Amino acid sequence: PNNDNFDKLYIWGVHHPSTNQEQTSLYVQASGRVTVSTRRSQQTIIPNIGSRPW
Amino acid sequence: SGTLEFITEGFTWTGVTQNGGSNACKRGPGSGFFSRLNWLTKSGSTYPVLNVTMPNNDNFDKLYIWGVHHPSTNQEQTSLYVQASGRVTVSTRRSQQTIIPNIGSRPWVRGLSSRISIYWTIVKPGDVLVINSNGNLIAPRGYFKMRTGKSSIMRSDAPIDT
Amino acid sequence: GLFGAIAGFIENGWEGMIDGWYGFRHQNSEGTGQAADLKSTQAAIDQINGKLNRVIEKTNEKFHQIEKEFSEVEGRIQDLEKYVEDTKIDLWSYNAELLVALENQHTIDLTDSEMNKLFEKTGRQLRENAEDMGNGCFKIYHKCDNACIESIRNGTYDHDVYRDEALNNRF
Amino acid sequence: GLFGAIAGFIENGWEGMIDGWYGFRHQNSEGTGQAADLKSTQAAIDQINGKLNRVIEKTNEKFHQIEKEFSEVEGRIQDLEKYVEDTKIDLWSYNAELLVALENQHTIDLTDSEMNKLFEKTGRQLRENAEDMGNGCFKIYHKCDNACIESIRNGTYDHDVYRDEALNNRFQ
Amino acid sequence: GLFGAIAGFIENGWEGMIDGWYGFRHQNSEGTGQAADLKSTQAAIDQINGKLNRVIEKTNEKFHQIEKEFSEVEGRIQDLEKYVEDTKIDLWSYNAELLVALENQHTIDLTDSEMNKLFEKTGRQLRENAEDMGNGCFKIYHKCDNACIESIRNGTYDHDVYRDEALNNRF
Amino acid sequence: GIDCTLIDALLGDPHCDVFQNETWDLFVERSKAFSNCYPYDVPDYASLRSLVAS
Ligand SMILES: *[C@@H]1O[C@H](CO)[C@@H](O[C@@H]2O[C@H](CO)[C@@H](O)[C@H](O)[C@H]2NC(C)=O)[C@H](O)[C@H]1NC(C)=O
Ligand SMILES: *[C@@H]1O[C@H](CO)[C@@H](O[C@@H]2O[C@H](CO)[C@@H](O)[C@H](O)[C@H]2NC(C)=O)[C@H](O)[C@H]1NC(C)=O
Ligand SMILES: *[C@@H]1O[C@H](CO)[C@@H](O)[C@H](O)[C@H]1NC(C)=O
Ligand SMILES: *[C@@H]1O[C@H](CO)[C@@H](O)[C@H](O)[C@H]1NC(C)=O
Ligand SMILES: *[C@@H]1O[C@H](CO)[C@@H](O)[C@H](O)[C@H]1NC(C)=O
Ligand SMILES: *[C@@H]1O[C@H](CO)[C@@H](O)[C@H](O)[C@H]1NC(C)=O
Repeated sequence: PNNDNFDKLYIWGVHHPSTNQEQTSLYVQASGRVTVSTRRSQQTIIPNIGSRPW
Repeated sequence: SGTLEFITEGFTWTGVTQNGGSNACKRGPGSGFFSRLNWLTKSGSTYPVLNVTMPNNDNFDKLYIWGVHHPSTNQEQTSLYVQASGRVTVSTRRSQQTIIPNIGSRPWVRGLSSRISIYWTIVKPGDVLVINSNGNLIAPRGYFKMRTGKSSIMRSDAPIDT
Repeated sequence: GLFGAIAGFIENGWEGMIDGWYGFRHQNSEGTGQAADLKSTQAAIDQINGKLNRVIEKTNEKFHQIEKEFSEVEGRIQDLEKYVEDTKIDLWSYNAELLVALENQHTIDLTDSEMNKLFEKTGRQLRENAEDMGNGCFKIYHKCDNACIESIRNGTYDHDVYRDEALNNRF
Repeated sequence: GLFGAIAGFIENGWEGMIDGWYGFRHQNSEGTGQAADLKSTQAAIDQINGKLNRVIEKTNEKFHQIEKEFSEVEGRIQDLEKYVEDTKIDLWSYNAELLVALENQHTIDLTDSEMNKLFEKTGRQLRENAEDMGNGCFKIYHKCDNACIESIRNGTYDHDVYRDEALNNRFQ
Repeated sequence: GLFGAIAGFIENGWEGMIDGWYGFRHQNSEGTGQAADLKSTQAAIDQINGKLNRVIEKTNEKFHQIEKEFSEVEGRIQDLEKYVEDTKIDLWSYNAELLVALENQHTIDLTDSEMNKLFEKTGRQLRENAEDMGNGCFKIYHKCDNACIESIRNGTYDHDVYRDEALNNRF
Repeated sequence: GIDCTLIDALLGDPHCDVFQNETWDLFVERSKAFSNCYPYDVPDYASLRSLVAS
């Protein structure tokens, strides 16, 4: 809860693994999801599996 | 950019069928497709995980045009791509896009309830393109050379003259 | 105008003065005649052309800009494209309006001035040999033939030559 | 002003001239008096009403625009909306400042001009019968009763009638 | 200029007048001399510093704005940022051009005016004792020593003192 | 708009159903407006509000 009298900025993130093997190794679930919300806003993020450039 | 100069690159697409076409897009008498795109489908009874790279060793920006097929039915999805759900991921060293196709009908257009969605990716000198898909990828055949300058576009029905 | 010459003590323009903007009309013992004054005429013309050329100089060159017409409702981004463009046009339109009001006022006042300046110059040459009748005309108080008038017009009038004659006639 | 009449050779205004902007004050053998000059007062008035009506002419009509207040931080798009508006306001604010600065300079000079123009007309009617004392007053070198002054004020003064009398007074 | 004094009936400026903007040159029975006129000079100076102080008054203070240079092609939103800024710059650039054009014309015209006003004042003091030679000089028709000239320059010349003498000489 | 935002009237939040099929040159939203139906958000809320209002 924000029980202060100023706005709070939260910084967070979503990991995109390179393989299905990596995803399950880290997170067990084959596909994840991150949802961060307030009382009148919401952001839901689905991670994306695959190789990117090294 | 002011030009449509296009440069074919020798992408290798192992374990898929290339050059897909449709009677919605005839080229001469037979089925065909957009000239700058490459509709990939299964080969035999499989569609492997595509994972290909193309470095930019030039000293200009390259524009890659690519796409994602959205089939209208599950029968179609699996018929083309084997996988029940496909995925297309295209990225550079500082950008990434992953698109999951969506099965279902859209309004019937030129015989088709299916659709293609077009995306673009720019790769600067010293950067690299990586393409990773296990289905539904409408692949680029190469890139457009990007220029900067005074070029533009206008909507008009006025005739040209000398 | 500010100087009160054009549309002022000069009662009207001369439709018949077709080879100059400003000039002289006279009556003397050899009849009457007319001549444009080139220096004043040329003074008004040069200022107006200088001004005109400043105004019609150098349009801006623009190439790729923004879309200004839209075939679909889109909301927030389109509103902003439309607001930016709408604002720009009103600003330029104001500038255009303002530019001509000031220019035209200034074109009018400078031409009035040239009239007044020509008149004052004529008065000064004449010294004590003439009186301003108040309608842009001078009553010249001495015999003054065509060569004499022309001597006034070309700026070589020698007031001393006529002074004795003129003062006797005035007073 | 540019013409040097108001706040110039006319040393001050007349708080007592309340039925005109410009006018005449006189002294003669029948006493003294005051009269508004009708043409010049009206000449000045029409230009000022003219400019003013141009200035107060035609506000713009606007309807749906953009939001200009925001209850949440949003970044790039809000920055741009606020910048466009802020920019618009500063430009208009500049135009407004400039417009009145220019008008007022022009309003002051045109009023000075009418004074100067009225003064010049008076001099011209009088020909050789009067001299400019240099403070916006003319010395008239002949007997000049109320009908004569009024003849000057209404523009029908006949300088020739008085010239013999006047020149004699000026030069002899 | 509008009044025709500077670059007009006054044939040229005086490079040798280094202690004033406007002034007097004279010749009389005691020789010749020069003096700046402080009031007219100061009148011009006060107006020009006033306009100038108005022009350089109060720059705007701005803090967080928009990005105006971009390292990547982005399309629609960037076009608008660039269009908004490009537009803003052209409007201000226009204002800057116009502001100085109007001011400079007005600066030129007001100085011509002060010249013309000083000249007219001198004529008025002199009454019937002098004649305008038409070149910004007055011919004074009476003996007029240095104290007399100074009486003119400082505004106490008493025309009545010299009128009999001057008129005899004029006429 | 009284107790209603334009969007609550649009969706048909019950205490706002008074505003059904209504028209306006200028819609006035009051700071006291409140929602009283299923909790919701609108992606690009600002645009929908704008395009309906217009
Ligand atoms: C459009 O322009 C590109 C670039 O010039 C052309 O690509 C060339 O093709 C020739 C023939 O195969 C090759 O030898 C060159 O190596 C290519 N140039 C480059 C820089 O890649 C292309 O042929 C043109 N497209 C068409 C259809 O005319
Ligand atoms: C979903 O419904 C739409 C609308 O009825 C179907 O689109 C029709 O497809 C038929 C068969 O080809 C066409 O003949 C019609 O022209 C289409 N109707 C309309 C109104 O567009 C669509 O086939 C359905 N999707 C699925 C997978 O059943
Ligand atoms: C896919 O290709 C890229 C580019 O060569 C390579 O770096 C990466 O290791 C590959 N990914 C996998 C899991 O094979
Ligand atoms: C001006 O005009 C007169 C009469 O035509 C002529 O005699 C005289 O030479 C002219 N003056 C000059 C110097 O051109
Ligand atoms: C000017 O004033 C006189 C005195 O009042 C009057 O008699 C005369 O009619 C006036 N002139 C004209 C033509 O108005
Ligand atoms: C002007 O100059 C004269 C000569 O010096 C002097 O006597 C006179 O007082 C001056 N006038 C005034 C009031 O300054």
